[PDB]
Amino acid sequence: PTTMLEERDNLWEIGGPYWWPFSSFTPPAHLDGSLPGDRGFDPFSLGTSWGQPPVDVSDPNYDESRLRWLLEGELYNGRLAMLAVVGVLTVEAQGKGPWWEIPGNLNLFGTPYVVAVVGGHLAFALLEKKRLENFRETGEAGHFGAARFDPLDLTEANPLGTDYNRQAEVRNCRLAMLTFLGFSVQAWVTGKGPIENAKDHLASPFEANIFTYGDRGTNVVAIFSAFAAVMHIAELAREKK
Amino acid sequence: PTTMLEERDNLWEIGGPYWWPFSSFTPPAHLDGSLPGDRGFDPFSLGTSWGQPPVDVSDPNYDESRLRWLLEGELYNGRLAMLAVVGVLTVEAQGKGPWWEIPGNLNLFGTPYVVAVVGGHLAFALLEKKRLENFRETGEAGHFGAARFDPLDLTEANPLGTDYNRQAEVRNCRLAMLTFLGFSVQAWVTGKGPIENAKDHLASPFEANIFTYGDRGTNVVAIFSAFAAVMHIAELAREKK
Ligand code: CLA
Ligand code: CLA
Ligand code: CLA
Ligand code: CLA
Ligand code: CLA
Ligand code: CLA
Ligand code: CLA
Ligand SMILES: CC1=C[C@@H](O)CC(C)(C)[C@H]1/C=C/C(C)=C/C=C/C(C)=C/C=C/C=C(C)/C=C/C=C(/C=C/C1=C(C)C[C@H](O)CC1(C)C)CO
Repeated sequence: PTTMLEERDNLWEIGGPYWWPFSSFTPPAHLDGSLPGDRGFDPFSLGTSWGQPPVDVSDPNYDESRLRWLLEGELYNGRLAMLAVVGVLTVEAQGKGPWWEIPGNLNLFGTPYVVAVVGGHLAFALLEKKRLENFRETGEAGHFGAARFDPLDLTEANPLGTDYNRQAEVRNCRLAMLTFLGFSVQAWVTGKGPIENAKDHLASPFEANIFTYGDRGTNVVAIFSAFAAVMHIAELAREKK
Repeated sequence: PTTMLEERDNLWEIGGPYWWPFSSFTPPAHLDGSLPGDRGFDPFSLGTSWGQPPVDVSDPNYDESRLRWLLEGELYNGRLAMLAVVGVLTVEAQGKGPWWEIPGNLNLFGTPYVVAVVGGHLAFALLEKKRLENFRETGEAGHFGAARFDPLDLTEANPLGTDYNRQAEVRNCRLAMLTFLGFSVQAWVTGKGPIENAKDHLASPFEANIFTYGDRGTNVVAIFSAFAAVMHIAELAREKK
């Protein structure tokens, strides 16, 4: 595949070339630097379980095919979030009201709904069939009728390195996913929009924060703090095998 | 590097050439006199953990590179505090009000804020890239476009010794850091300014002290006394391996 790296390197980010930037840390055995965006992040070992790739079973190098399937899933989920962020910023910040009420103001019912759903699913099923059918011969799955989709050959055309685009794409998509999670959770606690929250925070950043919106802003903090205290205990327990 | 010493010596200060000036004290194994400002101060052994230097991994002398990275961090943090102390004394003691309200009286909002932030970050990212890129070939990181930055060669031009400037710089920076911590905590308990506290203490030094400002002056003393009683018990426990 061309979705895998060519140099097997770890980039030096905020603290080190690994999350958890202390000296008592050994990266997980199945993460060795072969895929873009590697940092050894796996507190719950979901890379050795959690999925079944569409490959012939009992073929050697099957445990690696599962990480490639999960990477395909990660890229696919990020490529939609990067489009959704642009599509919500270019609408909510141009003329329109809350972005979470636009679909409910189309008045789609009866026959048009049915024909739209059926046609969209026909197209997506035809594309998905080809994706599944591509992954199985070559360990890669391009979305638009081709296994690789490089209409303009730019996968190695960046003047700062060979495998630079591959590392940039998996990181922009990774940032956009939790960007959109932020939009979805912000719209439910504050009631305002994205820009209307940034400006409120920049105006006076000591009452226009999360801790001043009532019970929801406390419930989210509680959930976040409880989930963040479990994946660190899990990592500490993992380091003792 | 030229940030390390040439003579491997310990200077004799307030009590001895070590903190904890008693006879039952052996310096930590990783602190041996090779860096400026050495005193064997390490109750919590943060010099063998806590960080990952940007060097090629598995290269010999990796445990020493981490102390050099932490020394780089110490010098970097001190060089900003020494500028901030001068910048707050030359403003608060010249004409202006509380120094912790100046940024809030610039009225920076909208486009100017965004362009200023983006430009500053562009410049700092360009400089930081060069710093990270310098540390990795030579174990040193100068901030201003050069690995060493000696426009006027004065690193060995002091008429009291060879490595005198190196020991003076790490100590002035070390004093300025807790100087500024004092300014920040003083402004929150007293409400006055820096000079307005020194003059109040010199006027009548038995009611213009920390113990007479209410509950905050007691909370700070309590926190200080609780943190000071933990790093001595830790040192005593360390001395018994
Ligand atoms: C409350 C829980 C919690 C906390 C406190 C942290 C804290 C941290 N995480 Mg995170 N993390 C958490 C939950 C949490 N994590 C969860 C739930 C997940 C699952 C998704 C992760 C997954 C995760 C990963 C995968 C990584 C981290 C990393 C980090 C570090 C960088 C954070 C960062 O970029 O800040 C944002 C900060 C900035 C963009 C710049 C900071 C500058 C600000 C604006 C002010 C100046 C800086 C500051 C003053 C300097 C120190 C001063 C201070 C000591 C007084 C940091 C120690 C990274 C790390 O440690 O890499 C080595 C990392 O790779 N975390
Ligand atoms: C759905 C998106 C998705 C998927 C499929 C993956 C998949 C992968 N990531 Mg992860 N990752 C993602 C999003 C995703 N990532 C995001 C958004 C971040 C930013 C925090 C990261 C950051 C990250 C790092 C730093 C690293 C990986 C790595 C990996 C690989 C490790 C194996 C693994 O855990 O796979 C299984 C993963 C799943 C099956 C997804 C499980 C989703 C859970 C169950 C839902 C949790 C939802 C909850 C609301 C989260 C709240 C977070 C918020 C509070 C902060 C794998 C290819 C490692 C690697 O080597 O990559 C090449 C690696 O070093 N990822
Ligand atoms: C997947 C994300 C997503 C989703 C679900 C929607 C959904 C919607 N958008 Mg769209 N939109 C998106 C992304 C998205 N948008 C993007 C990326 C942009 C920036 C160009 C916009 C800009 C935009 C505007 C300006 C408006 C909408 C509006 C709408 C609504 C009516 C449909 C319409 O007029 O579309 C029009 C959308 C477009 C002309 C751009 C579509 C871009 C597609 C989805 C990106 C993917 C293209 C694909 C990969 C190309 C394949 C090429 C290959 C075969 C070679 C609808 C709820 C209208 C609205 O808000 O009504 C109230 C409206 O005025 N959108
Ligand atoms: C993706 C990045 C992102 C950004 C830039 C912001 C920005 C903001 N959020 Mg947060 N937010 C995010 C994700 C993000 N959010 C996520 C993932 C969640 C779900 C847990 C929320 C849920 C949330 C709520 C419920 C509220 C905010 C609010 C705010 C504002 C005040 C800060 C605060 O209270 O943070 C709180 C942050 C958290 C609870 C969790 C940390 C969020 C991520 C993981 C930190 C990422 C750090 C990273 C270095 C930032 C990059 C910035 C980017 C420009 C490069 C501010 C505009 C408040 C607001 O609107 O005030 C007006 C508010 O009420 N956010
Ligand atoms: C409440 C807790 C506490 C106390 C009582 C002390 C006490 C001491 N520390 Mg400190 N220390 C503490 C917490 C504390 N430390 C903490 C939290 C840290 C972490 C940052 C350290 C880290 C630390 C280090 C790294 C070092 C010390 C050192 C010292 C000694 C010198 C202090 C000094 O310069 O005073 C200031 C005094 C003067 C500048 C001059 C004194 C003159 C005054 C004005 C009056 C006259 C002197 C006096 C009357 C003479 C004795 C008389 C008396 C017996 C009646 C002293 C025994 C040093 C040491 O022992 O070196 C051998 C040393 O190197 N400490
Ligand atoms: C951020 C600044 C900073 C940093 C990075 C370092 C780094 C270092 N110092 Mg330390 N040092 C500092 C400030 C700093 N120092 C200050 C301000 C003082 C004066 C009290 C000293 C005094 C001192 C001595 C006397 C010695 C060192 C030495 C060392 C080395 C020991 C290894 C170590 O612990 O590193 C790791 C350190 C860190 C990761 C910083 C941790 C910061 C903690 C977690 C925060 C505590 C904040 C809290 C509010 C403090 C309140 C104090 C107040 C109540 C008095 C290392 C290079 C030894 C050496 O050989 O130097 C060459 C040595 O002998 N330092
Ligand atoms: C890092 C510390 C720091 C910070 C954050 C600030 C911040 C500020 N200062 Mg400045 N200031 C500083 C240090 C600092 N100062 C120093 C060191 C001095 C002594 C010369 C002053 C003296 C000073 C005065 C007299 C005034 C301010 C004022 C201000 C405010 C408006 C900006 C301005 O007019 O700057 C003007 C600042 C300068 C002309 C001096 C800047 C010195 C820089 C920061 C030192 C570093 C230089 C750099 C290393 C050189 C690189 C060379 C290399 C390429 C070869 C602003 C909040 C104004 C104010 O209070 O308005 C209400 C104001 O009147 N400052
Ligand atoms: C927890 C854990 C354990 C470890 O072992 C490893 C690990 C990495 C798994 C780790 C963490 C995993 C994490 C944090 C994963 C997070 C995944 C996340 C947050 C994924 C988010 C995906 C979001 C997506 C697709 C969003 C799609 C949004 C769309 C929106 C569509 C819109 C709608 C509805 C109408 C609007 O008018 C217009 C528009 C906004 C476009 C649709 O266009």
